[PDB]
Amino acid sequence: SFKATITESGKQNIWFRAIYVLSTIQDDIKITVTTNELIAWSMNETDTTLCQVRFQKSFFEEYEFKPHEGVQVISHKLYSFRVNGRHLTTISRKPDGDGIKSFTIAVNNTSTCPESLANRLIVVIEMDSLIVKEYCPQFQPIKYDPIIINLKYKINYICCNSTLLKNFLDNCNVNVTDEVKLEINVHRLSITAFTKAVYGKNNDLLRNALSMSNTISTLDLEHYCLFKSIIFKLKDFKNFITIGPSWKTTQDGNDNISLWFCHPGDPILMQMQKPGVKLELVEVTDSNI
Amino acid sequence: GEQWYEKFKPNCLEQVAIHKRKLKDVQEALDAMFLPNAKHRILLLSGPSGCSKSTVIKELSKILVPKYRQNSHKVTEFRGDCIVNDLPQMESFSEFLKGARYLVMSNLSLILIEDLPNVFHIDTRRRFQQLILQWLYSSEPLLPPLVICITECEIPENDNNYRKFGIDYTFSAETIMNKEILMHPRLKRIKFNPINSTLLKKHLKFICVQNMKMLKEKNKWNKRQEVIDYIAQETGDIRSAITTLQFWATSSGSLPISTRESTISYFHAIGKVIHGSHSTNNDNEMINNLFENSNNLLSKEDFKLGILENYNTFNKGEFSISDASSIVDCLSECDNMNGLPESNEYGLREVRKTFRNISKQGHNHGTVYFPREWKVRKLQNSFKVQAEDWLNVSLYKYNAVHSFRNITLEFGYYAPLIRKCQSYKKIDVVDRIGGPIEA
Amino acid sequence: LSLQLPWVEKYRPQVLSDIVGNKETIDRLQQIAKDGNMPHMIISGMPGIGKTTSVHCLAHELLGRSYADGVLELNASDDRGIDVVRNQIKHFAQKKLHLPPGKHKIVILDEADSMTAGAQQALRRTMELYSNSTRFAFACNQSNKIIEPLQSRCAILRYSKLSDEDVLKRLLQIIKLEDVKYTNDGLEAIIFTAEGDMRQAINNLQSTVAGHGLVNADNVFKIVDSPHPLIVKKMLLASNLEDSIQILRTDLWKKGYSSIDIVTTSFRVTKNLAQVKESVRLEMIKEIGLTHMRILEGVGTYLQLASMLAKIHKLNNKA
Amino acid sequence: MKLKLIVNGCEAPDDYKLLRTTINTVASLRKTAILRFNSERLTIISTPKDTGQLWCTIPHDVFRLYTVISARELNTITMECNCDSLLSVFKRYDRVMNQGSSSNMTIKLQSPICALGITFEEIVHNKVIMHSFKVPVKLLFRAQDTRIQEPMINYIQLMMYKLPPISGEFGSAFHGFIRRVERYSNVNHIHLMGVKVELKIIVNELDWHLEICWNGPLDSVISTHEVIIRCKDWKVCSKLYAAFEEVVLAISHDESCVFHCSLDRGRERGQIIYYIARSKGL
Amino acid sequence: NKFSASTVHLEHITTALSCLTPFGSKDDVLIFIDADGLSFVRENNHVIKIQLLLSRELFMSYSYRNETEDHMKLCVKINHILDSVSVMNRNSDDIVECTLSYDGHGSPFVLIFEDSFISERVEYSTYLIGLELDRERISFEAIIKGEALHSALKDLKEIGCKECYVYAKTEANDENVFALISKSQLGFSKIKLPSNRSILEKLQVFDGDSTTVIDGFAVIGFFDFTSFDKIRKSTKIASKVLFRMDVHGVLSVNILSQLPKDYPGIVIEVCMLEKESIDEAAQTEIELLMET
DNA sequence: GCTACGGCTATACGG
DNA sequence: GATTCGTATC
Ligand SMILES: Nc1ncnc2c1ncn2[C@@H]1O[C@H](COP(=O)(O)OP(=O)(O)OP(O)(O)=S)[C@@H](O)[C@H]1O
Ligand SMILES: Nc1ncnc2c1ncn2[C@@H]1O[C@H](COP(=O)(O)OP(=O)(O)OP(O)(O)=S)[C@@H](O)[C@H]1O
Ligand SMILES: [Mg+2]
Ligand SMILES: [Mg+2]
Repeated sequence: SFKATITESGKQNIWFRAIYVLSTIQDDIKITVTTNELIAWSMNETDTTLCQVRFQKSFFEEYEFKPHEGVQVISHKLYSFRVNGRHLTTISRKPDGDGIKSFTIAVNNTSTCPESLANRLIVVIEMDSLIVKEYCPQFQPIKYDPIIINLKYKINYICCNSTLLKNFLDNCNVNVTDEVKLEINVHRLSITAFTKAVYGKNNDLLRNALSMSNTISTLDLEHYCLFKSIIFKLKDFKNFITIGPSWKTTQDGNDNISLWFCHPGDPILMQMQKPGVKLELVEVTDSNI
Repeated sequence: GEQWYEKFKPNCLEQVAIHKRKLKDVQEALDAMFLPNAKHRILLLSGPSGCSKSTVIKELSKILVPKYRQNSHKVTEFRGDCIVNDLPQMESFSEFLKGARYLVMSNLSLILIEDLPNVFHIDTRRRFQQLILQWLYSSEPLLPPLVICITECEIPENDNNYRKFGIDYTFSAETIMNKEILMHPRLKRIKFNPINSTLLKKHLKFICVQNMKMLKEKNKWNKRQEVIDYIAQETGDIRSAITTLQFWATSSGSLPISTRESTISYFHAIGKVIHGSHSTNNDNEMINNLFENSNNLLSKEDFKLGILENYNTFNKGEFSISDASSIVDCLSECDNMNGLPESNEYGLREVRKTFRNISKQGHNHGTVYFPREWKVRKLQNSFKVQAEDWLNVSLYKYNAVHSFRNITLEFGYYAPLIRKCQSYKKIDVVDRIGGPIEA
Repeated sequence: LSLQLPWVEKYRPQVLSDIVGNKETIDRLQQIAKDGNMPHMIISGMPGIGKTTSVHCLAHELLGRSYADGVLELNASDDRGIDVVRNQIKHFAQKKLHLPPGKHKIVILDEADSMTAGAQQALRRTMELYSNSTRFAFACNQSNKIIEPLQSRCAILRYSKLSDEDVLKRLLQIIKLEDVKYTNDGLEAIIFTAEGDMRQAINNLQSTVAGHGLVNADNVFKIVDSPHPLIVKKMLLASNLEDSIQILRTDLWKKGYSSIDIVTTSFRVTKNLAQVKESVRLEMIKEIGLTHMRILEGVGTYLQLASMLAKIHKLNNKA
Repeated sequence: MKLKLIVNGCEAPDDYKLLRTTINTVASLRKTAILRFNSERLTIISTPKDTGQLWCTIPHDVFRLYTVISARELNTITMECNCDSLLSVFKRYDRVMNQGSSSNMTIKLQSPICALGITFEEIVHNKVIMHSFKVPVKLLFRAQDTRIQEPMINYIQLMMYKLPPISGEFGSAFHGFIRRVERYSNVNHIHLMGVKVELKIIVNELDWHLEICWNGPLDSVISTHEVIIRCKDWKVCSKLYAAFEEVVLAISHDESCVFHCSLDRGRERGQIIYYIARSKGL
Repeated sequence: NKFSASTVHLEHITTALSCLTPFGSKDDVLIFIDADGLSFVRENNHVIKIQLLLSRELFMSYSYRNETEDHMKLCVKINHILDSVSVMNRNSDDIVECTLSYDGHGSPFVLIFEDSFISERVEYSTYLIGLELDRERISFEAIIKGEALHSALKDLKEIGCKECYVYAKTEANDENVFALISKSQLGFSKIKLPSNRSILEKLQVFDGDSTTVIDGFAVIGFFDFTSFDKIRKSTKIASKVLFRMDVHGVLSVNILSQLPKDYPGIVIEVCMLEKESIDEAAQTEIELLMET
């Protein structure tokens, strides 16, 4: 029914990193097979964050999709299924000393397949040494929910470089720090990763207050339109940032991330783009005015 | 094709098996907790299994969350089995709480912690304690309402060791939450009771008439009433009652009706040992079933202390001194058997026989109480601290080694008297150590 | 060469029709198998009366060909920690296996009485999450070891001790299948020694056939011994001290029974002794406890047991 | 209560390396550390109060600016800080010059529980990226500072061994000799041997024996000396030996072991002393 | 001394002894000493056995003065032996010179290390003191390169692999297939080796007599992966791994890792038992997934 | 081509 | 299991 194959080193790297991050968001990864793109998205248990990765048809060198033969009509056909994040991220990993020359993912939900492949995702990996390894993880068909925040947000706009943001975010520790304060001044943009303190009964300290900050001027900011303080989580931002530079493309010169937020209540849009990969992150912001 | 307790779940507040007073004082607490400035931060629900603790919160959130939510419906239930790649197991609840803290304005959602994290591992239990302690003591201007439902069940014996803890014996709110959490101004606790016979009978009748054709086909419609009354009499669990009724209805033979057996409480066991149990006039059978079903509670020094404390409440202390002497002598004899099961059996049997021989109609018994031995231990600890202070000051200002035995005998009373006159007529410790001895 | 399956496993029932004992419960299991809507169930009873085999036969007749990938049998021999329960049970419950309209996946948890409490809470969560696709069957010796919230969602079925007639019927079926010589007195002795345990009856019968051939009372009582609870009960109920002392000596001390075993058996018998007064019962319990303490502390001689019997008789005949 | 200091790693390499080594040692030893800011020197203390104590002395000339003012005697500001936050700050600042820079690290005591405003700059390639940090600390009381004192060492049987400098020919061989006992997984006690010059590492157990000996030249600055200590302290000694050219080992007979490290800044010399108690008796 | 040997290539000894690390971390190790060399035989739960062959030519001072017995057997611990041979002999100018010694019964196993600057003497007390396939009933024989088998084993380890399967089927058209089917949390996992002569240099399937080369029938091996992962570190340094299995459910692995010019490498022999496989329908799914 | 350091993993510890 | 106070129902 659906067949997609990756035959590039960088594309495999970005695919594996996206799968790993979607696993770090929720234990189960939701993948929807469209006729133009392959969307892999994951929503938090508390429904406070949402990240979707759209692998277009240009990303794979074949995208044979046969929805006529989970199946949804919106006309365009949509097939969605639920797969384990940990099981999927241990398949797409790059072995040490062995190069993945081909990574093909498929699901043949037809009468041709037997029960050993029914409700079983088919992923085939061919190494450079001609060793063929293929797996059959279990999947569960579900219904896709197209939440509209990208069309709703297209409020200030921020387009900053992802390199220094990646350095600052990767230097943070999610164990001692769990909060992001992105304040933008009319001159400078400052992002500080802090943690609030909790006081005990007799003014004790239940939790400390570590504040690791960073401030950057306006010239490094590629584009800014105030048309401001927003507060949200840290780990999801770290993973969504580290997704991008996995596909090393020096010829491509984007290396930026676009931001959108309106008020402390409404969520913040977090977007980066690749040749055949569109990446989006949604996070519920802190409503404290 | 579906389970009856799942296909006949309540759709509104009127179909929930709950007392009117319980519904009222849960509704009031939940409504007060949705206010912009709520005195109570979290809501703690405790009770036995199948007492409509979880469902009533759902039906209340169906009508409270859509009302207080801002403009720009259900609960946000914690799920413990979720294994995230970059998430240590003890950090899962912390991440859940941090994510759920962003549910105040325009994202309002009640938080229902029905299944707690793994509290039988001590590290994550302490993490849970200090995580819910930070929520109560948080400096956040406003937080989403938090509801914690804890099922009070007795943990059966698993491993053999005398380092058994409170969580190892029974699974209750007292064993999970410490004293700081339970006795907190911003914590409201609403204990639950088993469903009474009336609501159970009404709901079983409703379920039966909802499937009238299937009971009339199996000619069980005429016998449904006695089954409903007997099931409502045996157990107070709505889920167990509905499951048993479904099992009886789907059956085609004379299989006897059986339900789950609820454990006997501590004061319930004390009353059973002292005053006996109705519908069972054989003391041997009652004691054997009590030891077979509640061996965890019976095989404890707390139970013998409870018997010693509460055996005088049989007739407000109006019985012969020979019976009391026999009871206390038997308890003292049992105390020398090093915790053998024969000791507990003999003690309970002797107490029951003694109270059965003197039992008469028209007796007006008293109220039983928990043993005061923990208060005595706390007083002894305070005395130990004060005696350590006395020995430290006596070994710092001068050289004098006195034994704690002499501190308790003579120096606990004579030395404060010496320091009193010495000071008023003119050292640090002037009051009697451990307070005065009264009566 | 040595290739011969023991009669316990060689004659293990493969269908619900071959299970004797609780006729009503087996009929209910057959009705469940023919209907398909198996609910969550808990099976408890004495060992060796047909709990594990009943669940396995029910699963076999409920799934058939799909039994290979439709059941998940976990027992005490396998790891059943909270991590194992989490991973394996969640993955098996989430699996979308196509089944007949009335068919469901079965999670057989044998020896559920020996599972950790955190695993029980994880099982509660899994039942509340995935009750519409898979069902849990519990096999245990006592239902008290399974926590109350787990029992709330389960239909408890209690297995009674096997009667003499059902044991005799199954035994006679095994004789007719194996074609060995037997005597009615020998079969009665086998049933009497089994004490309602079907596996014990099969083991004793197989040992008698393999050691002596013809199954009479003489051979059976020469290979297997009478149950020591009955001997202890006879010893405790003796009228005069001399007869009780003689029975104790010639039936437990010359036979090679440990004194601690005798004391524990006496405690159990006194706990389950009828036709005695409550005061007498508690006095004998106290005496047995004192003797137990003396045995545990090191003094485990025959003199202590003789003194225990003497004190029991003194309290029986008063003073 | 006005504490402020500025550190420039590129301007003065040796004392910055001394500070980094002290921070690494106090982080590896145990969580939290005691920073005693005397008006003329800074002492970093790791007091577990059997487990060892590290007493490092850092002169005021190490830092570019050392304004220390408090109402206590000799402007003694004593503070307890988590080493992990300070270690992370120091790693960031070390990578700042590693990527190429010469910016100074400004530290101020900005408010008993306070925090240090450790802020520095970094330039990627001509961009300005301000790195701001706030490490929560507690202010130790004056009497509580008096409860912490350096343990004096008796010289009745204590004997000094001048370990060879690591920059010399024998330095690498002696470092290998010191770490020769670290490659055993099941070792918890090292029983030293000095008879009057040899250093012998003896690990005697129920069914195995070890006889590491140093056959190279050694000096004793100016009789058997045996003390058995835990392996974890020996790892700290090996780490300290690699970072210090002037290393002095003192062994007391069945009493204690002293690992003295000195940095000749001449100027007041920076010194690190690691007092180690015997794990058990001979 | 009844036996003495000196060596300077401590890295080879370190890797050879580290091949036993996948086995019991801290248990006993049994050592034969004879004229040909010394060997390290290790067994775990009577289901798997490893064996080293350190030849005499590997050492340069092998003496073996013993004459009462043809071989000397001693049983000692393995962890401290590994730590002893873990010198890594750095500083190429001054090479560490080991000296193994044993003076018969009642003497410790001495390991003297000399650096001309550091002298270390390690003594180990000895303690008080099978799985072989018959060379007539071999079901299949395979010769796989070490790198491919190590990669397959590592991938199996990284996916859990509670149970593993071995597939060996020959065809009349000179086509050979070798795959590793695994039971894990994922379900059915297979890793089929290429049919080229670079990796699958030889694969012969017999009729249980080691002589008749029969085609079209597949040899199945059900092995517990706890025993299978014991060979993973052995295949890391292997240049060519030789696979053999008889009908009696015994798997033998011949590690051929081809420094002295005369010694013929280190010979590592791993023998492993096969699971009973009570479920007869599992092999049916194995062959059904193999046919597709 | 070699070394340092970061990430992955096996093992001991703790409660 | 007991007591004490408050309701709903017959
Ligand atoms: N009329 C009813 N009133 C209450 N519960 C009902 C009713 N009819 C069906 N039920 C079901 O009975 C079950 C009762 O579960 P709850 O008591 O709400 O859960 P609980 O209080 O957390 O018990 P535990 O401790 O989780 S076993 C639910 O599954 C309900 O859907
Ligand atoms: N009702 C029965 N009819 C025929 N054979 C029986 C019956 N009950 C038990 N057996 C035999 O008992 C053996 C296995 O019994 P099981 O059912 O496994 O024991 P159990 O009842 O599960 O008790 P436990 O708690 O598991 S030890 C087989 O040899 C069966 O043939
Ligand atoms: Mg519930
Ligand atoms: Mg069984």
